[PDB]
Amino acid sequence: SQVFGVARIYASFNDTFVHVTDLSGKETIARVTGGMKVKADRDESSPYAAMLAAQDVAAKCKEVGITAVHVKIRATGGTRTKTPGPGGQAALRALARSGLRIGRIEDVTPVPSDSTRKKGGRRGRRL
Amino acid sequence: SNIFKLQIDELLEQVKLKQKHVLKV
Amino acid sequence: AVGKNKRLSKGKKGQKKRVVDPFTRKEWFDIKAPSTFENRNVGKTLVNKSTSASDALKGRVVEVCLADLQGSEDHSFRKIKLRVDEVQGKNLLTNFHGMDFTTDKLRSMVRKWQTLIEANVTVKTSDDYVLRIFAIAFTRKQANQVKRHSYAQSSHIRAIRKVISEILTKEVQGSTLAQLTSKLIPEVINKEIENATKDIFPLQNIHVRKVKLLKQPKFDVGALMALHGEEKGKKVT
Amino acid sequence: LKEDIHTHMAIFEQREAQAQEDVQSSIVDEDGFTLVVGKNTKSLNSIRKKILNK
Amino acid sequence: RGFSSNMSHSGSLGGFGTFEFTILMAALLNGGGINSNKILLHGFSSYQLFKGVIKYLATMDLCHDGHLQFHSNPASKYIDEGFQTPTLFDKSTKVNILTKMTVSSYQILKEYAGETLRMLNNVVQDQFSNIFLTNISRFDNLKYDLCYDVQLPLGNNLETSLAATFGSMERVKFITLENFLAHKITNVARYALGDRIKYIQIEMVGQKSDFPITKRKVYSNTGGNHFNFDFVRVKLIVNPSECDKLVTKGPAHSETMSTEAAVFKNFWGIKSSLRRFKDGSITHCCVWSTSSSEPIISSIVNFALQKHVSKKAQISNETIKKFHNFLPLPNLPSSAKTSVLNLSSFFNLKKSFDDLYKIIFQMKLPLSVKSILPVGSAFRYTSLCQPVPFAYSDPDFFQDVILEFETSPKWPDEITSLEKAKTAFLLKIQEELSANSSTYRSFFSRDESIPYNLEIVTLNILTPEGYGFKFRVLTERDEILYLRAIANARNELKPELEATFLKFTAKYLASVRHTRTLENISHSYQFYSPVVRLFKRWLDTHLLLGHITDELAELIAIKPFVDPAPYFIPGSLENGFLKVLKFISQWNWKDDPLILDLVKPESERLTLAQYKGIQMNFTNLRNSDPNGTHLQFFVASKNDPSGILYSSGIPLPIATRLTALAKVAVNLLQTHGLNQQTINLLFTPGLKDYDFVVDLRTPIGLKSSCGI
RNA sequence: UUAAUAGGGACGGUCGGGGGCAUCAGUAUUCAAUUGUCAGAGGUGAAAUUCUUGGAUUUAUUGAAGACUAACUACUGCGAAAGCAUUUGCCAAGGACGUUUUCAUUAAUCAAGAACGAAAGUUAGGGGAUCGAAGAUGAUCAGAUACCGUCGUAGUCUUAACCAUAAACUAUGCCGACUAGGGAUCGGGUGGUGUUUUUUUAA
Repeated sequence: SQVFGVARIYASFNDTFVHVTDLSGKETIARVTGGMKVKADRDESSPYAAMLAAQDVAAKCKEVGITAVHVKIRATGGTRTKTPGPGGQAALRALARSGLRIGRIEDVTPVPSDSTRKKGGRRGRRL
Repeated sequence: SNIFKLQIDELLEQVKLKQKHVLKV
Repeated sequence: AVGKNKRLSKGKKGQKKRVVDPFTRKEWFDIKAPSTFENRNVGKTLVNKSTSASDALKGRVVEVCLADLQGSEDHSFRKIKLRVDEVQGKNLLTNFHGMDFTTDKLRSMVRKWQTLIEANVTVKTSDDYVLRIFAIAFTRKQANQVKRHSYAQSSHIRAIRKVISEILTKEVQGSTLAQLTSKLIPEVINKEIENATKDIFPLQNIHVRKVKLLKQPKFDVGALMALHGEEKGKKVT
Repeated sequence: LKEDIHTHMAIFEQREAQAQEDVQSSIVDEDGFTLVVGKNTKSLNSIRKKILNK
Repeated sequence: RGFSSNMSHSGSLGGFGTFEFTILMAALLNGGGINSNKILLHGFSSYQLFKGVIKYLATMDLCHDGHLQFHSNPASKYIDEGFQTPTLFDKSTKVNILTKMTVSSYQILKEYAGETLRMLNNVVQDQFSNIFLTNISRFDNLKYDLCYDVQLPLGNNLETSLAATFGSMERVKFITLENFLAHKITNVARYALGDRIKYIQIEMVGQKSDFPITKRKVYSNTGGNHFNFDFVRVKLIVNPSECDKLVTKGPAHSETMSTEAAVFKNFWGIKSSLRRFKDGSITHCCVWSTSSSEPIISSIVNFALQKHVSKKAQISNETIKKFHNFLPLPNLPSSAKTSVLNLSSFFNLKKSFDDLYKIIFQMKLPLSVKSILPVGSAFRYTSLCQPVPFAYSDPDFFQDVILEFETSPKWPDEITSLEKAKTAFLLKIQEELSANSSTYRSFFSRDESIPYNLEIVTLNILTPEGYGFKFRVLTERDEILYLRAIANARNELKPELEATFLKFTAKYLASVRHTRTLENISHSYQFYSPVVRLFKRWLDTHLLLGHITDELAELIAIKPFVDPAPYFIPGSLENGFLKVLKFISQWNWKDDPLILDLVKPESERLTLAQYKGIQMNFTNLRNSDPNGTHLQFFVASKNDPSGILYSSGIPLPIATRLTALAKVAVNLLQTHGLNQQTINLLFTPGLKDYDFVVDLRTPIGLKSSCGI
């Protein structure tokens, strides 16, 4: 009676993607982002945008039949931060509020054993 | 390959017809 | 940014109207796990109805925690990839594809003031499944040890790594994958490692990190059916 | 079987214990030569056979 | 291969003769490729010239997709288009040289060339004798999986209906009724069976080609100058994967009934109908019933031929039925309806073991369990009688299983203490198994198979589903202690001690490997399990299993499968069993070793280095034992490189019986064709040559308690 | 004549992210194939070029290319310095320790000259994933976020030679003797001891 989905969360600096799919991940069930639900670019990464996107998919999730989801949150990774930002957690918070049962939570951020040189340069970046 | 080649030759000579019957017919 | 003040973009010119609900055609498909796993029920998936549905099913890989499959929280730190191989009446027969842990427990296990030992081997099973094993080992201090750290000399590391390679090779070569997966679940492989490496140096947190399936032989439905333990239709009266 | 097994191990452990003490007891010949016994060695019969083998 | 230049539409296999063989050379020697490049060069030797045509015929298709053209009087070029018939056009003469070559025979030709090309490319093993010095044409049964003789009606002329079917149009197409009728059988038989078969041959038995000067046409005793044949024999090469399919799949349903559906519904008639399945597909299919006495192919040909060829036709293959009946019939539900390829009884056994498998692991013991390995006959699908719940009179009821624990340094250093320590571990396994799982019953028994090791005690568990399992404990120290005994033993006693070690590894070490390969190897060889069981039955009738270990009977029985050359892989019970008897008859075990590649059909294949090493072993043993008194059968593989592991201790008299009986059985088949009387002889023991014979009767009948 | 708490040489068990030649693994970046889905994706303090309905961004199964060894990583290790972090093998070299083995002053300082010599740069091939002087281009609104965004040449890598410069720092010639205590670490060796180990394969 309990069909399980897979809610993949990608929380970037400038946007948050809420992605729900089947257990395999081959077939997409519903996709929303902060850009969908906001009118300005500066607020794509805002936690408010994450909650609206998460609610949108969850209503879609209850349409399709899916009642539970396994969460695999991630950040940009690679040469950048390895931890999801506040948009990622806020999307996780909304999914609980939608009522969908959360099966398992894991961080799947790409962690390089070896990384190409970052774009910042010697002096640094994010001034 | 040389083992096979010699094996070919043994088969030919064993089954080779006796030329005397060629003259007879 | 969906506001009106947002700049108009070129891509907006050509938009495909939403007239077709995607999910009218998708038909639900149920997945089952090999008999090696206690809980065979591992959920369901969806594919577009045959115009076929089978081709998209075959080659599909699903990753799942053993804790669900074995019904015990002792396996919460491990996941199994299972690949679809045969389709029968919406029941998707899958086979083992790989194994790994989650990221968090790997990070938890790596600590300071100790040496990391990692050994990898490429080896094939008796049934011609070529696979790659990764085993991870950590140094520990004795009960009466006073030194803060428990570093091991490179000679010990090489001596241990050799012992890791031989045991991993021996287990894989003298076993089938179905037998191999049967060994992975009880974590027996780790226990012979810690006995085998007992004399060289005391170790802790012995685990087989990653299992990769590099190559596969010709598919055999008969063997697949045996691993999982045909049907007449219904008359249209 | 339970009794037969129990008696047999009880006897064997006593004999094994005695053998291990004998080897690692600083054996010295009549003329003051100290025999060598490696650690974990359990039986003097084993030490002899190593010499015969090698 | 029994191939000739004679006509094939009549029914005899042939149409490819020497001048077909030579003219293919000359056509290839001036080209043959799609780019009209030479495939064979005039400087090639005999070996290269022969290899090219065998490779050329094996891979290029000349019948359905593609044909070859050449100029006798201009480079030969391979065209992609095909005429749907074997064609080698000659533009200079406007003559197709493969006109006499039939479609059905061509596939068998293409198969034979391909399988030889694989042998020709083989470098590990010499294949000269198989390629050229082995006649497969002696027996039709050994070549062809199933043979059916069809007795046509009114056979001093064929029935008016059958003669009417010939008609005038087909006289133009096919000059003689024999040519047409043979074609009629092939289409209906091919179409009826479809994927169930690989190759089909129709032979007009008793056809003559020479007649006296005083007469105008050939005269058959049944024919009466009307039809030059006695009866038709339908011979098949079955496909084991789908030979036993219950339902013959067909075209899918459509709003308008399609042409393929038209030919579908008409052909099977009332047997044709429409069905649905779990997948939701709606397809026209017909459903048959499985039986333990005959295959599904028996019903299809009988119904297909009768409906289309002649309603009075008599179709019979009793030789299959006798062999099927000789296999014991298990006492399970719907045993009679169960197919001989069904291993349902075997799957039920390991499921009960899996229930016990989970129990033993969670149980707490002083030493953690390394693994529990089933090593039984029913686990490898070779038990003569299929497992039956609560049928404990069966000799194979109690199934051996190997239990191994984590390596520990506390194992006793002495053999008797070690084995007694093993019983103590088993004694625990009995104890809290009884407490936690009372539904399981248990008892202890002693084992004396290993000589001079009398402390072995095995735990017999009577499983609630009704199966018995025997457990013995394996430990690393056990192997080296035997080596210690051999080293310490006196020089005169060392040959005796190594024999004790040989039996130990045969049960504990090599036994595990034997199941692992054979169990995996058994699947694609679907008919290996029935033939080895029937083969084992034949040994028991002649009082030979008592001296032959169970594993040797399996290794001898798998040779036709792993090494089918010059024949094909067995696809029927009789073809495989007679192949096993044929091999034993012609096996010269004193000078010829038996070595098998226990691998799947085309890694773990024997390489050149491994091959020569085993050959070196055989010469060394035969140097010390030329007459073979000590050792007779040299059976080796990757599991057993020594080659003496499963063939030691057999008395020389018994070893000669296996070859002597096999020889007479082959001679009996030659003198008298395969028929009910001959088979009954093959499975009854003479019992007269023995010096003295003692008869015994048990107080009660054991057949019911054996699950038969 | 000693055989320098001078030295050289030897022998042995070790020891090292010392070096050269091959070899293996490893995620990550970019690109490509297939695949489910769909409106924006990206980026900033905020925005504009840019890619995107021929499906962008992301999901999943893979493959290819070039770099490169995270976490373990420490007031720890090696090397004359510059510098050196995946596995395995080959080749030669070396510090320290032990030696009841060996030559017997063979040593210290120092010109020219010679070798190596971070990064950057020059000449002629290969490669060119990432970053990226220069150049082009968008925005030029708001002072903590005030100089960012895209494309991106030379370069970043390697082969055969030049260039020989750094806060190339103890901001500090070299060799030798003497002038305070304490415990932490690394390599070697010595004695004791009791825990982990372990047993007639070897170690």
